[PDB]
Amino acid sequence: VHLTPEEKSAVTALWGKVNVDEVGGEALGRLLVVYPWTQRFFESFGDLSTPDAVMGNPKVKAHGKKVLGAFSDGLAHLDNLKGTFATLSELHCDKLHVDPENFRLLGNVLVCVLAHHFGKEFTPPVQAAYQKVVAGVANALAHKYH
Amino acid sequence: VHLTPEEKSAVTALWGKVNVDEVGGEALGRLLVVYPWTQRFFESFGDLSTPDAVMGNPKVKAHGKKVLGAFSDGLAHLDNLKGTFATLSELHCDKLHVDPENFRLLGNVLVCVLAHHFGKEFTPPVQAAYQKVVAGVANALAHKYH
Amino acid sequence: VLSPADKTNVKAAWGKVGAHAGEYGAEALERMFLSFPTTKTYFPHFDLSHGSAQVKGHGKKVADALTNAVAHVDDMPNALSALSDLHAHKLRVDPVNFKLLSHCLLVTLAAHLPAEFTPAVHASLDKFLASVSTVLTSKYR
Amino acid sequence: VLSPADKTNVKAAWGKVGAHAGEYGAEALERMFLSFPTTKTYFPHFDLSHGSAQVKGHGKKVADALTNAVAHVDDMPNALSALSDLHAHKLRVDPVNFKLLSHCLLVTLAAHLPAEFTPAVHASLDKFLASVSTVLTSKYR
Ligand code: HEM
Ligand code: HEM
Ligand code: HEM
Ligand code: HEM
Ligand SMILES: C[C@H](Oc1cc2cc(C(N)=O)ccc2nc1N)c1cc(F)ccc1-n1cccn1
Ligand SMILES: C[C@H](Oc1cc2cc(C(N)=O)ccc2nc1N)c1cc(F)ccc1-n1cccn1
Repeated sequence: VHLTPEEKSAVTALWGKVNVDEVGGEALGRLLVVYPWTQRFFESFGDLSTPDAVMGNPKVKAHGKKVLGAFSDGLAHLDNLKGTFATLSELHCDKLHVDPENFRLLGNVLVCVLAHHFGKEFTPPVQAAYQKVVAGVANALAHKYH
Repeated sequence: VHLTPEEKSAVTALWGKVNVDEVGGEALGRLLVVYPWTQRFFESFGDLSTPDAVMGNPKVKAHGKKVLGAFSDGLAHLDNLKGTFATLSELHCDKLHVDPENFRLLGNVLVCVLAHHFGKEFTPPVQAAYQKVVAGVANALAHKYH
Repeated sequence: VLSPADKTNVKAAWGKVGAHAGEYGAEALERMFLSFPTTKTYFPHFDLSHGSAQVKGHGKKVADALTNAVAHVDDMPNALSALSDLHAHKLRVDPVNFKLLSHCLLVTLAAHLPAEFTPAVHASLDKFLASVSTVLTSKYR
Repeated sequence: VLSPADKTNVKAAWGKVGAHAGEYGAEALERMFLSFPTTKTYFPHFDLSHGSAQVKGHGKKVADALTNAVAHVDDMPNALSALSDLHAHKLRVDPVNFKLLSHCLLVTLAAHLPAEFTPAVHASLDKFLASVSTVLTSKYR
């Protein structure tokens, strides 16, 4: 993923302000509510029967924090996403059988959450830079499918 | 793309019987009729206003033969698809701006055409082997978009 | 969104299946499980070996549901409401799997009804199966 | 397939846009052209620089078409027939571009109407924009 020095600076500055306890869980929760078939992968989380049940579920919040950590890892390795994520891609493809279209959906839900938290500060150029990042992350998670 | 010796043998035997003058043009023609937005990329071919106009168009038939040649090139390099399609990936991405989902659509239309020509001889195991081939070709064509 | 010509094409093409319904449905499932093995994860309780009576019975149910969808082509959300509750709410089938089965049904039709599988009919059947797929994957009750 | 709750959620959130229709529509287009530059290839005749009067005017047309779609949510093929003529028959817009603009509209709504953009409302808006997208990319005349 190539980001301009201006984009790198804007992405890093906004990322440093992200509420690490909330943003991941909100992105995961929204994925589960907006694309309901994704709930099939998280049966062990228990009650996901309503939007409020999903958003307030502690397993969604804890797992969402791990997912956010992985996007953070992506941002730190933009020149080597396939390498960094090799074992993560193996898990999602060989063990979990997650169709790769869902990785694109999660990346875009995360962008919606960032817009929701940052308001007008999530400017169109800041979004454009984040789109390159989430596309890179999605492609890296799908790379072990062949 | 990994194919078993049995799959390699079945793929090669059917491919050797393909009508090279018709199959590619029929796959391209069907792409244009079934997914009509794809016509936007072929405005230079003239009349594509009806299914009969598409299927009988000489530019569709000649271009379809070139597309079939490229799938054939893929079969000749199954261990190095990304390398084989590097320049074609750049052409479809940088110059033509073809969204990669369309590559998967063309691969599947080609599978429909092979079923149409071979009938019951295009068995479920023969199809399964061809699905691995066309998925490999589609992924290799999309690889320079990243 | 289906055109009036799409509806005529679908009624005529699917009408040629008739008593072959179960056979085409079973073959489409067989093609799907072999070509896209991840689809097998929705059927852990099935015997999926060749000539399985369970796949044969299921193929008939799928094909009969499509016949019912054709009989109510302008009222599919209402007509398919129970199947939608099954696939969307209960089974939580990923929409990709519907693209895979729809493709396998088209391959089956192309192999066994070549005279019917013209480009126009192929386009109309693809749109019909995509419309049925959206209804089965949507939560709208 | 939209649920009755989906329709009311869409009416309520989109209703809060009101006079800010053109501004949200223009921002969604701006976000789209910057984030997904290939979308610019459909607008070679446009001035696409920041604060472009042409993008602002176009943003108002897109937002007003969505307001109209909300007002005819149960009769979108008939209400949006001229827009399907344009996008499906004339411009031949690849359906991927509709996913991109729909996403940019959701981002715009999340950034500027946070109190409205709840998970339930987000799900309803996504389904509504996907339904509008299928109508505009289908040939059904
Ligand atoms: C594209 C962005 C994604 C990222 C960065 C991501 C990241 C992660 C990470 C870091 C883990 C923990 C790995 C471990 O400790 O063993 C994980 C687990 C998992 N992910 Fe993802 N994931 C993504 C998308 C998805 C999607 C779209 C789904 C399903 C629709 C999914 C389903 C799962 C499941 C089911 C697990 C195992 C959870 C458990 O322990 O029960 N992931 N993911
Ligand atoms: C996935 C399988 C595909 C293969 C193997 C393939 C192969 C080719 C080949 C070999 C060429 C000729 C290149 C040259 O002359 O240097 C070509 C050109 C082209 N392809 Fe593809 N293609 C594929 C999919 C697509 C799709 C899906 C579209 C559009 C929807 C597309 C649109 C074009 C166009 C517009 C050209 C240039 C034709 C011209 O000369 O005016 N291709 N393709
Ligand atoms: C054209 C698309 C489809 C149609 C018309 C369809 C139709 C049906 C019908 C009629 C049943 C029987 C319901 C009953 O017993 O009353 C059924 C069951 C089921 N379907 Fe589908 N289906 C479709 C696609 C799919 C796909 C793509 C999958 C997953 C890959 C799937 C998985 C299932 C499962 C797991 C069951 C339950 C089987 C059992 O336990 O007996 N279906 N489907
Ligand atoms: C929610 C989705 C969309 C809606 C509601 C929409 C609505 C409209 C409307 C109302 C017009 C003006 C028609 C007129 O002048 O009478 C228009 C024009 C147009 N739209 Fe869309 N549109 C959508 C998506 C798209 C997308 C995704 C693209 C391509 C990326 C696109 C490309 C165009 C173009 C090129 C024109 C002609 C602009 C001009 O020459 O003035 N539209 N659209
Ligand atoms: C009766 C039907 O009503 C709707 C169909 C819709 C489809 C979609 C869609 N996404 O395909 C989205 C919204 C719809 N709204 C309708 N009123 C209809 C009406 C029409 F004018 C033309 C064709 C059809 N049609 C019959 C089968 C398929 N399409
Ligand atoms: C009026 C509409 O009619 C159809 C909608 C269709 C959609 C698809 C689809 N692919 O989404 C396929 C076939 C359809 N056929 C209809 N008659 C409808 C009817 C219903 F019972 C529930 C919701 C809606 N609805 C309103 C907006 C969107 N959906």
